[PDB]
Amino acid sequence: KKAVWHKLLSKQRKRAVVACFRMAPLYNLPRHRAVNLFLQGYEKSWIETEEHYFEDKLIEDLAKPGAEPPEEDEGTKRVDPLHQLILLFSRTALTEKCKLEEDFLYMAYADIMAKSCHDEEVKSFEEKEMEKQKLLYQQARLHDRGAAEMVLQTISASKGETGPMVAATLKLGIAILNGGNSTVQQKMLDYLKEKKDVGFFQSLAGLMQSCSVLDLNAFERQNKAEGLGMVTEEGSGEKVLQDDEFTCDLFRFLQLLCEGHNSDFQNYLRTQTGNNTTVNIIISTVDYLLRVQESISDFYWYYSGKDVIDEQGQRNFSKAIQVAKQVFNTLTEYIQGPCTGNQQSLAHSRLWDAVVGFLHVFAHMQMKLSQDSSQIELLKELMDLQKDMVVMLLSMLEGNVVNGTIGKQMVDMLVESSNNVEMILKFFDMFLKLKDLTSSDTFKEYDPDGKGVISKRDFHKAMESHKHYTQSETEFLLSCAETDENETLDYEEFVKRFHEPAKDIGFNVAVLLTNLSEHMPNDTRLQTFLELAESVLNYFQPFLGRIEIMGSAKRIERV
Amino acid sequence: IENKYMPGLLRAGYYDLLIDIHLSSYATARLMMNNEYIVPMTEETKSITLFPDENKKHGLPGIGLSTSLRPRMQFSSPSFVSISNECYQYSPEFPLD
Amino acid sequence: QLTEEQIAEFKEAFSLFDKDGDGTITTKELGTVMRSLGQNPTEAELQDMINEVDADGNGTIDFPEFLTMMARKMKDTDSEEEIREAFRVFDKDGNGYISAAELRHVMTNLGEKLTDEEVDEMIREADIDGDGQVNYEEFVQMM
Amino acid sequence: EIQFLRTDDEVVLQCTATIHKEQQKLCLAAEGFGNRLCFLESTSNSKNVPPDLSICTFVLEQSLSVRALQEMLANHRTLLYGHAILLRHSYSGMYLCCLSTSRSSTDKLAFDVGLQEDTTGEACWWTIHPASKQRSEGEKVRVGDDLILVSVSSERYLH
Amino acid sequence: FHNEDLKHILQLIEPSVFKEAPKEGLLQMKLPEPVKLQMCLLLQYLCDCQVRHRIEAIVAFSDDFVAKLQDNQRFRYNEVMQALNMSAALTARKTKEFRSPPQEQINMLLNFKDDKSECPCPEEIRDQLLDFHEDLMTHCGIEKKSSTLQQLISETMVRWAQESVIEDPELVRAMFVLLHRQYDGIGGLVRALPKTYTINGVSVEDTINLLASLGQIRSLLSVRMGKEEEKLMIRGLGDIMNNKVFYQHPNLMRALGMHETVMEVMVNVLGGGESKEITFPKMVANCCRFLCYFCRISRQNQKAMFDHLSYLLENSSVGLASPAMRGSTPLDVAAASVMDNNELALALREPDLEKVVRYLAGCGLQSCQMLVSKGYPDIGWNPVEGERYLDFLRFAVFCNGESVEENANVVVRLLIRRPECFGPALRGEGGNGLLAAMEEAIKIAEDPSRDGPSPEEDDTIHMGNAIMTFYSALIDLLGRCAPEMHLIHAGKGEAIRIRSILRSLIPLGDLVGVISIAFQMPTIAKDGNVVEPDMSAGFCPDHKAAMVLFLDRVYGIEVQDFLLHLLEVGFLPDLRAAASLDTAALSATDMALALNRYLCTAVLPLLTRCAPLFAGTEHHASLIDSLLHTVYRLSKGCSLTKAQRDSIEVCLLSICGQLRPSMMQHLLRRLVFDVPLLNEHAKM
Ligand SMILES: [Ca+2]
Ligand SMILES: [Ca+2]
Ligand SMILES: [Ca+2]
Ligand SMILES: [Ca+2]
Repeated sequence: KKAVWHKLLSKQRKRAVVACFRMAPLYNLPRHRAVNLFLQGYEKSWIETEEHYFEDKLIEDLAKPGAEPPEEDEGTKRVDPLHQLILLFSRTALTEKCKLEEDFLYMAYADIMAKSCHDEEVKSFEEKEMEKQKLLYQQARLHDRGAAEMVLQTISASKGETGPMVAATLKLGIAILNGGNSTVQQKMLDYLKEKKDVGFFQSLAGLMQSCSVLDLNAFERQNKAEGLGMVTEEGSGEKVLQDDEFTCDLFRFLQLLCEGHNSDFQNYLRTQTGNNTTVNIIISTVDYLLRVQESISDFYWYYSGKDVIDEQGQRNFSKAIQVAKQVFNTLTEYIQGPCTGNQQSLAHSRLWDAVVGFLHVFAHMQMKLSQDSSQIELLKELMDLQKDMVVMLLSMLEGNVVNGTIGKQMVDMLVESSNNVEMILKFFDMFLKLKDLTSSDTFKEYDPDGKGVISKRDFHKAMESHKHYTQSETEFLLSCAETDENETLDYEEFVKRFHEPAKDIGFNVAVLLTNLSEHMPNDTRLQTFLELAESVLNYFQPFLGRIEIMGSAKRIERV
Repeated sequence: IENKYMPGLLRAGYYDLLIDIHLSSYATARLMMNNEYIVPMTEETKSITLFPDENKKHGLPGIGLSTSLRPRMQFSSPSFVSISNECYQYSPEFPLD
Repeated sequence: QLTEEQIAEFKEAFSLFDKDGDGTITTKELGTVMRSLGQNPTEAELQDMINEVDADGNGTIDFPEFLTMMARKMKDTDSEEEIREAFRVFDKDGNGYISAAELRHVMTNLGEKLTDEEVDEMIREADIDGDGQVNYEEFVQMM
Repeated sequence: EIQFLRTDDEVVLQCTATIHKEQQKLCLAAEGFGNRLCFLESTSNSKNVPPDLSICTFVLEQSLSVRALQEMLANHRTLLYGHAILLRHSYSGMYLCCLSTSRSSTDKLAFDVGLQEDTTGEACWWTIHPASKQRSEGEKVRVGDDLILVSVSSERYLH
Repeated sequence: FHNEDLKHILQLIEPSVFKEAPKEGLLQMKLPEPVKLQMCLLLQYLCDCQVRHRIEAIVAFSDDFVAKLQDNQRFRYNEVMQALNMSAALTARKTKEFRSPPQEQINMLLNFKDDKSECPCPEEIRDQLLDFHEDLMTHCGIEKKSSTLQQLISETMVRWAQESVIEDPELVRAMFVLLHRQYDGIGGLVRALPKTYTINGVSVEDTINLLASLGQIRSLLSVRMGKEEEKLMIRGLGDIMNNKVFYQHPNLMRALGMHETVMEVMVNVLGGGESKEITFPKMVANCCRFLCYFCRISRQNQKAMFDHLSYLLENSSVGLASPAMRGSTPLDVAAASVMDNNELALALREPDLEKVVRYLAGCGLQSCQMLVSKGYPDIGWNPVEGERYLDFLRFAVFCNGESVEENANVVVRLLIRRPECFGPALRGEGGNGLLAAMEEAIKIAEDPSRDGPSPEEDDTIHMGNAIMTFYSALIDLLGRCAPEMHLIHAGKGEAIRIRSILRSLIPLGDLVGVISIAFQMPTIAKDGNVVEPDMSAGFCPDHKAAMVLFLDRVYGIEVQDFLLHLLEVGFLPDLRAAASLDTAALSATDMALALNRYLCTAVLPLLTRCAPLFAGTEHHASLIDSLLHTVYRLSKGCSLTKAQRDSIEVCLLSICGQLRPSMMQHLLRRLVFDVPLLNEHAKM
């Protein structure tokens, strides 16, 4: 009786005792401990977060010629302080050492110079032109003094070891190469050719090999820690995808090196004629892409069973998506401007494996994520990755000939990945007929009002009466529709979110398929696949336009 | 150190010898401790302020009240008639003033 | 300084966490209570908890150490306030007197599986006054 | 130009021996009826003794991934290194597996290898691993390669 | 230089900037490059002095600011606690602030910047911080002559650089570093604050002594290792250990970077002469002991020490074979850095385990070179080093009572990939078995020639005991690597697989036989003096404790027949021997203490958790009756500790509770004349 009553008062008392253990107010701590904690907290919260902008002024002052002709020169114009600093940094790199020693002076001044370069709603064309000219001036202020040679010498001396020095050098190179700076590209290419430097490409290949990817074991250990209750001491859970910024910077540097269809440097990357040893950067990029797609497929297979993707895995997927997107952009820039050598190198590479893996991942994640509403941003990132992959595939076929090897290899890849592309194409057709359905008069008679926010039951009856959609399509669209308890859904946002990504990616796929079909006329494996893709081609037929021109290869090309 | 007619090489050598035999040990000891700031919690520490007076004018570097812990300054008299070996610890004394 | 009855109240509370009865609350022994209340404590946290209270450093809280931290908490009158708070939330009827009718709801609330007819039979001795309905006065004597 | 091992293809597991300083080439064999154990048929001396491949031929049914196999157990394709495969004895229709009972062939740790009727379970599945350093996980397995099979159930190499 | 001398000499450097509140100072005199380098050094020192003043002012402000903040939090706590109840304090995100860790609390309090206003501190307290932070920016210059050292340096460096082309890379570097410091005033504080610590006035002398010892140790880096340098190392490390600041302030100890210095003095001595073996072994021993104690001081110390887990693994084989250096080796340092810390155990990676597995395989394949040099009989494998390599994995895979699955699964896979790590008994071909290997170890320990080198006393490794310890450590590691019971019950396929592999590796019969092997008992001699068999040679109770742990965690006792057979063969003899060693003379023997520890730590808890299996034991009456009487007699012991007595009480109260009434008549007959004594032993 009373003991049972005590048991009732025990659960009340159990919380009180554990609460009095747990509750540890700051005022109980001695003065010195609290003072030390305040010093640390003040540092992190205020001093580190305090920001000031001085790089542009500092670089301008260092670049001002300090009245040398007024000074007692009696000879050649003395180099400006910025020129001397860049020369010091270049000589330190050219000095032979076993390892690239970490230098805080370089790691700070490279950042200062990169910020001085970049210095970064609707605006006038005059405003954009002035921004372009000012960026050109700021980049000239450094590559006139020899920063282009320095950013190559440091990479060569790196010997393929990833580190903060290489991370700063890559950012400086990107800053001086932004906008496809032709003068800087020419300076780098001329320097490399005249020095016959093999260490640059050797270090590039080493850095590519050292670049990291997704880690199932690390992610599972982190998730077990979180489940047990451990707090992430590391800032962003960077054990998975160790360096996301470094890989993106490394591939952005190479893409900027080839911007503007710089055929000379594109060919020089594939083969270094003068150098004794040649390294195929174009193939190394494909190898890294093949590893990245394996990592992405690994997370797909991990999260397929899970009902919902948690926020940690969602951000890891995001980071992997930007890495893969940058790699596809770099490959596209390699092969664009009908670079026949690069096209053949990719055609004989392992790129098809990466493409067929991404096709499966894309076909399944489209179905999985569309049902949920919390993964809209992830779905958009995936759509953008799909679009970039299809753009690279289109550049793969640029300058094609009838019955070429590249076209046959694409046809073989498509036959291998037939099922996934079939799913992708049904998805696109399903979300492309939605615009016609919502623009039909039957939708207007179901919702005569101008607000248009129709009930879910009314939408289901409308889609049943439209009878263009089967029962499976109707239930899939119901699952992909997320409405409140009032059943009222915003068809505007629904159709736009599921239409414009479909509208542009499907157009890219239709263009790729038309190109393949026309350049490989008699291929039964291709005609069956076209029959499978009939609906999308019919939808995009009015929009697709084709012409014939006499291309740079002295042959008739179709655009 | 004083002589104005001494050869430059011998002058530099004697300057280096004076620094090494008497000063280098403690100079290195303080250089090794500069980048650490262990300041006790005392009234002198509380009295310290950023600016010497009301107007925000920087004071002369160095002068002021510094309460941060510093290595202690040890010297021993170099006498060769004493037979004690405790003099070997620490650097020989010199007329610092 | 602490009342001898409050010592006895801290006796029973101390033994509440000390199931094995050895007078020492280990980290795992404390951890079982926290998990029973729904909270998932890390092992490192549990050590930090006990270390702050363990003046001896043996890693297990003793009663004299438990009293010192009891004094550190200003639980001067919170004990009967919780008892009074328990009485009102127990009296879901709100009449100020808890009836055997509500006793069937509260047995499910805690999760106890004691049978209802016995609960009425115990409530005939729990009610020494006998009211057939427990007030605050009959609540405190039960506690 | 070079072909790859593919599902629904008949294959024979081939191993070499160095007994008394000569290379003897032996295939894995198993008789469906009667003895479920697996023995070795010598195909090196094909000139004097005809090999009996009718009980050495095996069929590659599935090449599911390791993760797909976890999920499947919890509930034409090209073979890739690091995938779980199912091998069916062509003559008997029973699958190669670790019997989990040992005849004590001088090794207590070793397990017998035989044929099993049921497809369910873990003993039937084997994981292909790259013996050569050139090959890597995820790479297509060529028609001619050296392979090291690993039993999923016991993590014991086909030895 | 103090006061007026500094004033005069700064006026000599620059009359204009440093005038007290025409003439050209040392700066504007067209100086040679070596002189310019030294002026750069002087200007660096002036900036360092400014940074020190700027840090001391911040610490001065922190005192009263933190005092006001603490008073405010006391008041806010009182106000919140008035309305709420003690039980509801677990709830109430209201009181979540007070339940947060102090670092989180103070980070939450210091959120005044911007206008998110989620911080609970009032505006009047906010004002002092918002004024100090702008005064600090003004003093940093981050808010017409130069009139300041910062602007003076910024002008002078640029003027020199544009005046002449400097041919000295050192001068160029110094000038540009100084310019970057002038333009990055925030970075000076960002570097200084993490190295800033505050101490009370009472501990000033102790802090000064600790700093002097640290200074000696640090300055001794520049000199090469030698006898006197080793003496000074050891003396300074002893002083640092004895000082109480080393305990009370681990954060200051990390900020000073002592562990890095101790490793560097260890790195140099270990790397110097790798081919010619480690010199100054007590040096490495002292360094490793200091590093282990540093790990044990605090958890953050342990995390900092964990970052050098790699190097310690290549240097793990420094002094493994040498006796009396237990706990003073780099492997011991690694074990201390990874010991009982789940965060670090999960962060531990596969290659680190692979390195240890490779070392253990090498030790199992190859003999011990210096042991066979000293003349110990040659055997194919190295138990002495194998045991330590196994102990490290035991600490790696098992943490705080239950096993780390991720680490255990990797360790088991590596061990089965390299089967030679198990030892000659368990290689698989011609393996006599664990039980036969342990009787062979008994025979070796009994024979003088095989046990000893047969060509100080602690240096004599008893080979039989080494073999027993190796096998016990291996069995302990595998049992700890066994999966937990909840995963097995849930049906985790990986856990089932691991528990099957371990079962295949170790048969149950061998474990039962090893448990059935009996000890040797101390005996009273003719004169009455007790002769006690040596601990270091022969069969120890810990060896059977490892087997019991393996049997409980892998095979499990779920059948009454198995439980009764095991009680018949292995447990009852040991219990009755302990009950016979209860004489006042034999109680203090090492045999008796070890046996009591073994029983009350391994056997009795197992029989307590297997209590329900004792329900239907009518046919086995004599066995259970003997168990009850023996346990009661053991409880009547004197040398037993409080925990041991409590464990015996729990086991007896469980077994008696499960037994039927007819079983305990004989125990009741013993109790009816012991309970009436009403002594201390009558409570149970
Ligand atoms: Ca206890
Ligand atoms: Ca205690
Ligand atoms: Ca009521
Ligand atoms: Ca009543």
